[PDB]
Amino acid sequence: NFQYCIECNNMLYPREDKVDRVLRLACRNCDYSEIAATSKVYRHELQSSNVENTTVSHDASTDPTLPRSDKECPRCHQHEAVFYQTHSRRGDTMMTLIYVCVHCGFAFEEQ
Amino acid sequence: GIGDTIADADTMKEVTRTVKEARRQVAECIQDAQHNRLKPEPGMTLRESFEA
Amino acid sequence: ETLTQEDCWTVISSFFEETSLARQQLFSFDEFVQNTMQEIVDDDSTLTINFGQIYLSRPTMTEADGSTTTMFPQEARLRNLTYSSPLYVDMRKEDEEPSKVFIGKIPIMLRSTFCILNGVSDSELYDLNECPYDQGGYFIINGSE
Amino acid sequence: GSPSAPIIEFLEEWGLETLEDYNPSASPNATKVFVNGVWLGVHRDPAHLTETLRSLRRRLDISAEVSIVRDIREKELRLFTDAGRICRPLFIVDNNPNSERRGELCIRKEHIQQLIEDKDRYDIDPEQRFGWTALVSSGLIEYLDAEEEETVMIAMSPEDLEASRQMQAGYEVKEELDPAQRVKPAPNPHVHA
Amino acid sequence: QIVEGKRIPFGFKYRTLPHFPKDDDSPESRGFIENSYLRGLTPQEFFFHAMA
Amino acid sequence: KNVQTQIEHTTLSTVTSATEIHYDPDPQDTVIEEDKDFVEAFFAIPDEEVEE
Amino acid sequence: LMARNTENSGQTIRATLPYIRSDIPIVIVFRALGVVPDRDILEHICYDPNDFQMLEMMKPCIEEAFVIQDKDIALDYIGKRGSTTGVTREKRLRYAHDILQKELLPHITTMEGFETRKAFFLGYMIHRMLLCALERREPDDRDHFG
Ligand SMILES: [Zn+2]
Ligand SMILES: [Zn+2]
Repeated sequence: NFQYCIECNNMLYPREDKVDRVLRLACRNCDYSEIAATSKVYRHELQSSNVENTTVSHDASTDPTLPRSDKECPRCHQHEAVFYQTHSRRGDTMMTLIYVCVHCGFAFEEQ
Repeated sequence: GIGDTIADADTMKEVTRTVKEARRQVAECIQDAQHNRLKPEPGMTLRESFEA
Repeated sequence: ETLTQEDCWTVISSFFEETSLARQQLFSFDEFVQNTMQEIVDDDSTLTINFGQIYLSRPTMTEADGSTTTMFPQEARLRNLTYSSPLYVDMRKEDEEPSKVFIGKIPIMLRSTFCILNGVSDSELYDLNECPYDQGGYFIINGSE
Repeated sequence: GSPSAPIIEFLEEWGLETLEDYNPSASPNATKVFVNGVWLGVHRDPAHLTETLRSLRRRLDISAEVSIVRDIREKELRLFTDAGRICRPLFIVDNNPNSERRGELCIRKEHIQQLIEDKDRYDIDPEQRFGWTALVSSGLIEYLDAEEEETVMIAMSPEDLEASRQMQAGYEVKEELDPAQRVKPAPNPHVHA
Repeated sequence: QIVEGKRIPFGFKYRTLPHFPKDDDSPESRGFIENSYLRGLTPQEFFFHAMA
Repeated sequence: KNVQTQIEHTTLSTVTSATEIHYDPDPQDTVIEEDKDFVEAFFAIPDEEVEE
Repeated sequence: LMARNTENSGQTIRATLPYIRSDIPIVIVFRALGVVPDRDILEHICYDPNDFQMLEMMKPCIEEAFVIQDKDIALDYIGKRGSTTGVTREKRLRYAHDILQKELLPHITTMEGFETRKAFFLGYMIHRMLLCALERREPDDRDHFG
């Protein structure tokens, strides 16, 4: 991945190794030059999410203003579990409504 | 007067019945569209075609 | 142990026993006064002349061929009189002691922490031609609310 | 409005709550802390930090005009105090749990009868017929800001609270006895306390 | 009752009002009375009506 | 439907995820990142003008 | 923020910093507090991982500081009050420092030795922005009141 680099932590510009024929990153500040990490370079993406695990409801159990389930806390163990959805501006991000136990925090999904 | 505004007692039981009997018609929507079984279309969207 | 509704009122009646209506108005001025203002004059009390604390003075009147008698509204008002009191800020020039000089006049808000009434009992509000229902909130500048 | 000084005294000092840097990699996150928008501090377990603040308003050790926020979706803990806020005196619940099983009501009939002992007043000193002017000094009613609402969950009528408490263990509803009235939303969607 | 072509809008937060959970896409809350100007209206309702 | 889908903008709306830039020296470079690759090799094997 | 002209360039973000004068790319101001070196600047905004998406948008942002490039020039590109004055450098530098202590985020602290505090806020500000263009939340509501 495109990072900085030791010495003078700074941006890293791309640079091919013609002769050799391999990846190689570098910076415009100093001279440092490290090998590549993958053929990939830049990606577009028109948008298809941006949450995956939205780490991590680690503050849902203490959210007096939230709903709760009843028993069935996959793994861990115990009853009572807070849930909730996402809904961001546009969609249609269906409603991957998730959950979290009060005595744990296992983001146990569900259909 | 008011009397002209107060529906029959018997026939008012049947009012409150067809109202609370349309809760069940939302229950089967608030929870059935959490299992992605709407669906939507047209005009969109999916959240809106639910509101609809 | 259960709690009934007729009780809630018996609670919120207490709120209006002390807090009363217009309480804050009326209070956002009861704090001016002393208050935060003596520090704002100190933010720019410089001049190649320094400004000190300011003596708090009750609303009075001074006039020609007359004398120094404090105001007693609303027996004022109709004299189209503005209802203010004088400011007195200790100025520094050096002779140890300050100077207690007058700096314009500031219009007071009826029924305040520093008003002519504040802690006056109903039976004594009448004597003054007032009305136990007035809740302050207003100024009587130039004779009109 | 209340002074913005003695407020940080109860924050930098407690606790621990460290200022300065503390950023590269670790801390965040590790949530942060604004006050009047003035983000001086990082602080870790917000847990202990909040409950203990809120109990400062219930004893009045601090001005009762102070709001508190716990945005568990954006992190942060905004703490306003500057004048211009709006309030709205509510009742509370305080659920630990600890006393009285789980809930519930934070006032007792006792309290009320005591209130009435002052309507018959005056007739004493200060002291001072604790008539509301103290009902906050005793952590009974909290004034809520407009932005404080977001993080709170108020009830409408005690009846609703009683019904929810009975459900927490399964208790008949009795909806075939009520007569022409404001048909409430029964029973109570989730919401445990 | 309505408003700009969408039952009582949310905000603040993800809720119609502070007497409700979150994601309460139910009528028992979002603008929607069950009684008439006879019983008639309930607090949690009275407001919804006034703002429509 | 012949026409329904015979008069629409279309263009690059099916991609929307998307465009990636990979640097590959020799005309026979890849990696992945998935499967493919095989298809590319088959296209080169048919050396019908590769050199050109 | 800007994000138009598919020809110019790659969606780049700026600032104003009242009460004068124009637009001033972001990196320019971090480099005017105590954080000139790159990487560290992004640490105040986002936190890898990362999440390059939210960061990427920086590319065009940094490029705007590809000339800064230290502390001298930074304060330099600030000569525009105004009503025709200066002459030129030294003076300009002085004005820049004054601004950083009264104009640049006037609350917090107006002392002298507290430029490391205003270094994060900007990162915090622009943290929010990124959350919206990437479509990660929703634009705050001016309805409040609240
Ligand atoms: Zn370098
Ligand atoms: Zn569990």
